[PDB]
Amino acid sequence: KHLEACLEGEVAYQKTTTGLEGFRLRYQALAGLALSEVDLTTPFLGKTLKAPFLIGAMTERINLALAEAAEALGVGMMLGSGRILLERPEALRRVRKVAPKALLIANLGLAQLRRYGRDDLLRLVEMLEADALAFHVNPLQEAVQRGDTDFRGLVERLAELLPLPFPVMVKEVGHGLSREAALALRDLPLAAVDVAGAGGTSWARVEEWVRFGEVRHPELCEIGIPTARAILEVREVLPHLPLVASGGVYTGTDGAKALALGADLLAVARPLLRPALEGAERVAAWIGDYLEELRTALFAIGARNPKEARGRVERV
Amino acid sequence: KHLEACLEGEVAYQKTTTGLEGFRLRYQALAGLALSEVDLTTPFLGKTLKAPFLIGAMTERINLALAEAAEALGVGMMLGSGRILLERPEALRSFRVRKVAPKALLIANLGLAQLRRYGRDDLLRLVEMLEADALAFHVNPLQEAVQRGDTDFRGLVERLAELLPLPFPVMVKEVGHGLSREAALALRDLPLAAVDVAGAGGTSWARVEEWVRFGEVRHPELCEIGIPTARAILEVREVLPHLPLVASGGVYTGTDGAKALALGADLLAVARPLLRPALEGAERVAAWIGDYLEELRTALFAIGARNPKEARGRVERV
Amino acid sequence: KHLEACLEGEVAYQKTTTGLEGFRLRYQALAGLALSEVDLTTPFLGKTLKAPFLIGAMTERINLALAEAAEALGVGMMLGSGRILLERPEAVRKVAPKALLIANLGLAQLRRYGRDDLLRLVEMLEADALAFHVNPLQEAVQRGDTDFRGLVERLAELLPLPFPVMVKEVGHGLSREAALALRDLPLAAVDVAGAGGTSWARVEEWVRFGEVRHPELCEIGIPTARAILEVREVLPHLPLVASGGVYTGTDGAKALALGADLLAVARPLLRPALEGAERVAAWIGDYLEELRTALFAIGARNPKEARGRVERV
Amino acid sequence: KHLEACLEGEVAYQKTTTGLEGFRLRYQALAGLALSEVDLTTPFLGKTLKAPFLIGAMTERINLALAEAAEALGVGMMLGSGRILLERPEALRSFRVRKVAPKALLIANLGLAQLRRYGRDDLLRLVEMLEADALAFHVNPLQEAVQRGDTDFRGLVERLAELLPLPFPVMVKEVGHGLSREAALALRDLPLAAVDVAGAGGTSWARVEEWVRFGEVRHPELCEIGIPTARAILEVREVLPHLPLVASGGVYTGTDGAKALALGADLLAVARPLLRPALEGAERVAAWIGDYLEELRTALFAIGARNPKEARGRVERV
Ligand SMILES: Cc1cc2nc3c(=O)[nH]c(=O)nc-3n(C[C@H](O)[C@H](O)[C@H](O)COP(=O)(O)O)c2cc1C
Ligand SMILES: Cc1cc2nc3c(=O)[nH]c(=O)nc-3n(C[C@H](O)[C@H](O)[C@H](O)COP(=O)(O)O)c2cc1C
Ligand SMILES: Cc1cc2nc3c(=O)[nH]c(=O)nc-3n(C[C@H](O)[C@H](O)[C@H](O)COP(=O)(O)O)c2cc1C
Ligand SMILES: Cc1cc2nc3c(=O)[nH]c(=O)nc-3n(C[C@H](O)[C@H](O)[C@H](O)COP(=O)(O)O)c2cc1C
Repeated sequence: KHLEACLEGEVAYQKTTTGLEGFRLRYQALAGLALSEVDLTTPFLGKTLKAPFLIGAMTERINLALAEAAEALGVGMMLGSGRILLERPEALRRVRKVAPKALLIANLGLAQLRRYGRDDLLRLVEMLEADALAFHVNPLQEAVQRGDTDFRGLVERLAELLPLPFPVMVKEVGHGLSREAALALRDLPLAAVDVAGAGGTSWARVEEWVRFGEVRHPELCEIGIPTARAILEVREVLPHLPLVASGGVYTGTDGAKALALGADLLAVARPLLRPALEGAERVAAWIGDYLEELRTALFAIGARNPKEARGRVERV
Repeated sequence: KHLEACLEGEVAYQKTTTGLEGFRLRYQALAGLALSEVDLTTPFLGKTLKAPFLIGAMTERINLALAEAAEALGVGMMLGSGRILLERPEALRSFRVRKVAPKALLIANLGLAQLRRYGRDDLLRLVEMLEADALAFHVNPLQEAVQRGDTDFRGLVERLAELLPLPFPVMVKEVGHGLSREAALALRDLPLAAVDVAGAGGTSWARVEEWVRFGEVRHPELCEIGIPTARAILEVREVLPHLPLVASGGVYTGTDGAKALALGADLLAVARPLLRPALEGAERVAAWIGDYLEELRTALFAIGARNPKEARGRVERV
Repeated sequence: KHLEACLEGEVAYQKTTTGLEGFRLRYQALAGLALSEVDLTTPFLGKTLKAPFLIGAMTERINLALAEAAEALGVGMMLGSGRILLERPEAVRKVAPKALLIANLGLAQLRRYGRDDLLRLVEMLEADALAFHVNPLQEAVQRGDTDFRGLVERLAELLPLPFPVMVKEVGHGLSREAALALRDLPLAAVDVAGAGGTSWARVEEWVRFGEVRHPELCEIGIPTARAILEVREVLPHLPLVASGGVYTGTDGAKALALGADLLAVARPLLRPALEGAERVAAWIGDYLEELRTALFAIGARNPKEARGRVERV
Repeated sequence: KHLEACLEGEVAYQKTTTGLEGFRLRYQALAGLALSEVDLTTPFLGKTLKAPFLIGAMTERINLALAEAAEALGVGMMLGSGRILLERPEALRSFRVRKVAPKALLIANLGLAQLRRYGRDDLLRLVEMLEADALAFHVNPLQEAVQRGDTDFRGLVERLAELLPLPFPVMVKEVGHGLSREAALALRDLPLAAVDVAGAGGTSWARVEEWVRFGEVRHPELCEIGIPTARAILEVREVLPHLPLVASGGVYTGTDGAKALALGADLLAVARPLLRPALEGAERVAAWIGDYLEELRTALFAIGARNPKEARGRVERV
């Protein structure tokens, strides 16, 4: 569906980048620490993850694979647009069968707050038996896919539905959250921001690859906040909220770089998707590769753990 | 034979860019607005437009194609130069245009330098001949000198200044070698309605010119001389904090539109890219303008700007 | 192996670069001096060389060729790791009587080694100094012993030794903070061995996979030019070797220009080592005359005199 | 000779550049001046050139081409190294060049190294043997090294220092690896008439030297040591505010000519590229040259400058 674009099309950004190639890892030959004691263990949205990683949201055989990998690996998982479920409740025909203990994030999209209402959300979130809810905010994509294009007053509605019984994050989808995105999110009691930055998959470009099987407006589709900038920007404003770096953060090294710009967890999506198509055990491989690298990067930089990486980079 | 060249010759600047690509549109995911409510409507030169846009000067089936789209669309049109017009008034049967474009925005074209030859009266005769809403003198030394033109530009600002405020409103433009902060300085009193900065990055009139005079570009470098558009807008805006600014010079996509507006332009203007379109005629033109205009709207919306004045500021250095 | 990785595989850094190419030999046309008068002679680690230069650690037909060239041209040599030698004690100073042989251990071996073995290693081999190489990133990638806990402090006590000792990376470079860690220790030198040349992490991947599976990880490093710079703000006077793809004399000279007392090349010295001793010197002598000329062209009478003579391109 | 190195080698810098691509000409649409009044006339080393050009020092039938072109065109010219002449007593006669070029400004050159073995009195001799107008000593350590030629620049500048104010004017020039700021400081006291900063970015004498020895460049990187031209003009100017500077070395196009001019040069010089016209001879060298000046003029006209000196500062860092 979109599935065909992510899999088949040149949907990756063609000119913007995460910006992380702009930073270089401060390498610490004499840090006198031991691979050994670089500890990926990171708590998130109230479950203790085994490394600071979320399989990032994608859109029913695919999820099952990720879901098992998530379990096997003590990573976390966001869970496509539950958009359908909010008036098709037995399209829950759903992932906790293969993933009891894993951290599930249900994900929704701020816009849906305009049809649905608190209950609908408590009901979604338990429908999926998730641990938290991601609202995805996504104007460009939406604009581009000639889709529901009204983000007007979304934040107030979020604002007032607030401190919901489960954790809530706002994320973007890869055209990224700005400084001012964040000033808006500023005291909504959210549990997490996913900055979902520019650099990897462009939803814009995706959307158009569906409309025209090619990208008519290469350039619009590059609109966005390159992940590194977004981390930097968002953190500067929310010192305390846990930041998810996602958006073209496709290698664990890049991951560390991300961590070092002050982020907290990493998330991947499009790259995870093909593996997703040959089952967990494979996905599982991909992810644990990323963390094996990550660990190593963190070790190279003298960080004993993902939080200890803030600062450990300089402008290439 | 510039027409044959704009179409056949690689007359776009080869090494200079509008430098619009130095600039990141400051995308706002929680800008909190309805795309539905982003409003391109711009009042320009005493009329009112659907977009902040003008098709820009060319030089006359093409002319008709363009003026159609301009009427169809709620956008503006710089007529190509009526030098010939002034010269051969009978020949006056091209800018019929007004016929395919009754209420549209026609801007009359001339070239600051013709003012060595024409006067208040010749100007109005041009404006009426043409029946069009304003007059834009394009200044262009480097295009000139290359043309092996005439290429005396002394006193032109003041010759113009003194035949100031006319009947119709009046704008100064370049041909996309662009206007520097000092051009703008020179224009600081001249009661102009607009200034279009027409910077480098797009079609290099010098490069054109030579591709005519040789069918190749002999002095490549000479022909990248210019103030790149993003820079010119920037520049011309500090001098002229308010007077409307057109921004043209390979501002060939809606998104660069936005960047350009972001950096301080009030309107944008495409020319050469319209040319080929104005072969397959009027229809195809608007598909091109229309598309741009939509691209601009989304961008503007992605940037979190309700309408075009609202992007002043929404951009930053790559 | 590691060997034919360095030979067959593109193990050179693919993205990170030494940074030397971002520095301009401050040239000086009216420097006013004589090329004959430019003097490569440098005293290093209690001996004296005809050049500020070392052949670098490699991994006993090649060692022979190299060490030969070290005796002919009158330059340093760093022996490949004598880990094995410690291990299987019954297993080359005779090809190079009075040359500067620097013995190579590996900072992490102090995990199982102590002074005596250090001493024994220096002796069996016949050597003026001990250079301990540190390299976690290389290690971690070659899934290894990779406990680097307490290394410096261990060295620091086990130090003030009966010879010159030097610390040394392997091509991922030493940072301002590494130097810091080594600040207090009575070291004779540090060779900063920076990124931009051979990536020891690209080597170990090419060994595990014949490809570099994790490109990015393996570019992690401190580029040579900067390591010189950083190491040097910290260690204002200690001798410094600048190695890590300082593969031409002109770079030699910038390296020396940024803060280096001397230079050291390796991977590119290895193909010449295959064919043998002659060629090794044909290559170094050549480098050495490139360096003298450049040293000359920036108006530096001798290598001490190039500190200064460079700028951000 | 060396000849088809400069004819057939890749002897052009491969990586360092002139620097002039760093600079952007601040194009002035409304400078309001007239091609017409941009005047190349620039006096130099005593005689008045018709433009700020010197045909660069090169190396005997080639010399007659340039020399003539020189006259026709009003430009200066370095004769190549009086080398042989002053101790292979030889010719008036040969290379020449004054029979085919009477009025033209002829700079004769020599190379600070011969000061080692030529006496003040050998120099006056050379100069009139040649019937030249001034003397340029080229200083050229790096070339010299690469070439395994005479390598001893020890105390050449006091040698120049003591035998100074000579009857003809006298410039120090390098050859394309450029003079530094500190080069300049050494020249600061000598009563020179000019410097030719001769910078990196055009023809690399090391790569030349090397292409002789080896038919290829064995040490690319050496051969690139050098002060790029633009940096040399900035740097040398900063220290001899008053001396006429020749920007040469890579300044292969009037546009870059202007760029140099505006980085604070006064004169401009070309060699390597002049060399092959020098082979099809004097009339199409003229072509070359006059074209470069026809471009100089245009860019100067773009820039708002009425003459070469007025270009100073009329550039910005792109
Ligand atoms: C098939 C597929 C489906 C996706 N569906 C969603 C979605 O429903 N909501 C969302 O926010 N992001 C979706 N994404 C993208 C990621 O969640 C995320 O926005 C990311 O930042 C883009 O990919 P990358 O970060 O791994 O480069 C999808 C991606 C793919 C490949
Ligand atoms: C065929 C053609 C004819 C043109 N004629 C004129 C003209 O008569 N007067 C003028 O001021 N500009 C003329 N222009 C150029 C535009 O107004 C403007 O300089 C522009 O920035 C060049 O193309 P761009 O805007 O898409 O790069 C012409 C352009 C073309 C392509
Ligand atoms: C074949 C080979 C073998 C090596 N063996 C060792 C070794 O045993 N111990 C060590 O510390 N370094 C060893 N090195 C590291 C070099 O000293 C190192 O690559 C240098 O500081 C920078 O690399 P460059 O030669 O690319 O300048 C070896 C290198 C090569 C190429
Ligand atoms: C064929 C040729 C011969 C040359 N001969 C001399 C020479 O005898 N003496 C000298 O000082 N420079 C000589 N030059 C160099 C130029 O005079 C000058 O310094 C210049 O900067 C190098 O070429 P370019 O500037 O035109 O790139 C020669 C150049 C060429 C191309």
